[PDB]
Amino acid sequence: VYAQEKQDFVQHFSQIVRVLTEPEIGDAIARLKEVLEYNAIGGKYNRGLTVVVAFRELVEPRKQDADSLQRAWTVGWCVELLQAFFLVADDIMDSSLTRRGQICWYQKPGVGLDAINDANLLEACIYRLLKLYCREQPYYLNLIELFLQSSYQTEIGQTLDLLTAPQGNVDLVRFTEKRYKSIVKYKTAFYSFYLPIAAAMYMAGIDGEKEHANAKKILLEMGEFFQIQDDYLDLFGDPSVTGKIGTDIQDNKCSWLVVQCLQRATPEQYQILKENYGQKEAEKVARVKALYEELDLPAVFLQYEEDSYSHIMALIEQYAAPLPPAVFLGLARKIYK
Amino acid sequence: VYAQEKQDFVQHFSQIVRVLTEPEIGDAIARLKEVLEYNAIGGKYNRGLTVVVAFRELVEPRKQDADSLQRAWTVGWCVELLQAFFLVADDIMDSSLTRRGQICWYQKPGVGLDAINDANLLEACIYRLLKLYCREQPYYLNLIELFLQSSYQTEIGQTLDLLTAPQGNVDLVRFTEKRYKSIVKYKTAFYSFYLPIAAAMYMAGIDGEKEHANAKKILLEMGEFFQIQDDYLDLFGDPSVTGKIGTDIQDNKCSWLVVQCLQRATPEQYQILKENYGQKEAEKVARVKALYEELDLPAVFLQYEEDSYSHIMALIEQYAAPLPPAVFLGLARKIYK
Ligand SMILES: O=P(O)(O)C(O)(Cc1cnc2ccccn12)P(=O)(O)O
Ligand SMILES: O=P(O)(O)C(O)(Cc1cnc2ccccn12)P(=O)(O)O
Ligand SMILES: [Mg+2]
Ligand SMILES: [Mg+2]
Ligand SMILES: [Mg+2]
Ligand SMILES: [Mg+2]
Ligand SMILES: [Mg+2]
Ligand SMILES: [Mg+2]
Repeated sequence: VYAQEKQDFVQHFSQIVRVLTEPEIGDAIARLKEVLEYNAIGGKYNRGLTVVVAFRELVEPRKQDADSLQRAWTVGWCVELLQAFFLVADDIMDSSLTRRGQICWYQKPGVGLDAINDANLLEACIYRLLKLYCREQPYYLNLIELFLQSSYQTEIGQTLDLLTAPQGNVDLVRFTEKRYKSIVKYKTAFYSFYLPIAAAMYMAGIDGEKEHANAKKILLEMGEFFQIQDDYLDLFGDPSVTGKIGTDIQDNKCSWLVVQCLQRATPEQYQILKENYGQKEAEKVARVKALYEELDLPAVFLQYEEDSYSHIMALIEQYAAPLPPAVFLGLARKIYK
Repeated sequence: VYAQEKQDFVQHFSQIVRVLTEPEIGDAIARLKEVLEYNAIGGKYNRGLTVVVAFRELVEPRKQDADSLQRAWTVGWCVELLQAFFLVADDIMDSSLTRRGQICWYQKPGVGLDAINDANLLEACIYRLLKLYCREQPYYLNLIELFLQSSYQTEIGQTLDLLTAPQGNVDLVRFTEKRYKSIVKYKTAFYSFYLPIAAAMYMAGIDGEKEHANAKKILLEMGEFFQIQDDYLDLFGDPSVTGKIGTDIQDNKCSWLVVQCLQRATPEQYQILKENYGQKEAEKVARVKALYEELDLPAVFLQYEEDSYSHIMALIEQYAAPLPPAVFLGLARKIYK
């Protein structure tokens, strides 16, 4: 229901790029186009697609005219651009090497820290598109405020991520479950699943407070799992599938893995972790990975995935209504594949 | 009329910081407070003050109640935060050393490229304040759109700045007057003088298109001069007054000085510039400065300042009405001091 809506979502990028790219600022426009083409393309588009899919499912098909549907694709593309803005900056700050199957933008010869302003431009495009396509709609300001507030929450999460993961500075006692859950709520949960569903809600005239809170209850939990998965895949994923080289151990991250490791470790295993975590030497990173395997963390992850799936399902049963459960079911099929 | 309104503008920062700083995200809130205190303080506050001053001058004193005035200080503080967000990022990208009399935030031990997310947070605070204080006002959306569009224009200017000034890559023929004027229009003119005056207009219910275009005609020119001055002061200013070490020559910038140099230089002077521009060696930078002095660029700047002042004055006579000319006069007194 996604799979049979992509290529058309993806096909529309060319039109997104064309309107954003319409004499003195020509060189700047040409660089924006480069930035958009390198950084908003090559991922799974599940976040932008979710706006489109949910919009079809929430709006009476008789309001689903040609212009309404165009606004849906645009707002979905807005969500993709929000992602792109954050990832460009996140790769700089995480010292990452590849993303989406190619070198990180900032690693490109001749880009480097210019990418900071490139990221800002991507953000700015969100609001340019919103004005261009949605300014006359009753939900215009709901959407603006949703994107801005989603960004604020994400940056507060990015702040906790980076605080709790200081370079050169082991301190494993920081890395707790309570801490972990807060980081990922803010850095991932809001802008990943709440944002795109909430956007389609607003566009559908569903603006109730209580209805947004109920959608949250499900979507924030989905987002938590998705970040736990992302952390597991950072060490245990195949870079040719994920499209990126993992950095969590060297970056001293409060990864779900290091939290689960800490819950399990013998005092002697503690010392091996502390001696080897947070450092750039492949040797030391390999030692951490072998401790994690010693501790059967891959099996612990597979069990958590099953229990989290059942949990999200429980939550859909409690909280979906009066929204079509398919809204939440489609999404959950996509993330727990 | 500024001078006798500062300390009260400045005094209000403590309240700005307090509301933005009101359990899981505590560490992140504490870091936001640090960021705000380091980066939004220690400048001249002329941009934020202009919102306050212009608001008093445009709004009938009987609408100027306690809440209206509080909104004015807040929106002025919004303009200061926009500045702060841009400068934090600009210092990274310009490889700068000091700002406002202290080391650049990103140069702080233990900050570094975390400052990218700190800058984003500063941006986000703009819109948090707008919601907190202005959400019920008829000009709420005018203001949001003004700040967002001001940011977009500034980032397009930052894009031209950085394109035209590539590291390691002399090409002096890029550095033209036409090019220069476009860079500075976008990177400085909009968010420096148009923004704060326009904000006070909107808050005063002055939302006419034509009235905003007329205010622009004056304010965009003021902003151009202000950037020409900034460039002159980069090489010829006293760092204990400006509060910052200059980087333009080493950063290979399309500075007004290098443009004026190029207009004047003997073919042999051309080669000295080309041989020495855009490089980190103090020796080579000193050679550029001595060419500029050879060419009497300080005298050329002083003459341009006088002619630009007379021009802006001409423009105030043409375009101020029906706004109080004092709006524009106060500002011009402050910048051509
Ligand atoms: O690098 P990835 O792709 O593994 C990563 O997942 C990227 C990520 C997660 N949440 C955010 C929020 C803002 C910017 C990037 N974000 P992580 O959090 O692990 O850096
Ligand atoms: O570093 P300064 O203070 O000399 C500088 O004037 C800073 C500056 C001017 N215009 C902008 C726009 C966005 C961010 C910074 N901006 P410059 O343009 O010369 O970098
Ligand atoms: Mg990260
Ligand atoms: Mg990352
Ligand atoms: Mg990751
Ligand atoms: Mg600059
Ligand atoms: Mg600079
Ligand atoms: Mg400068």
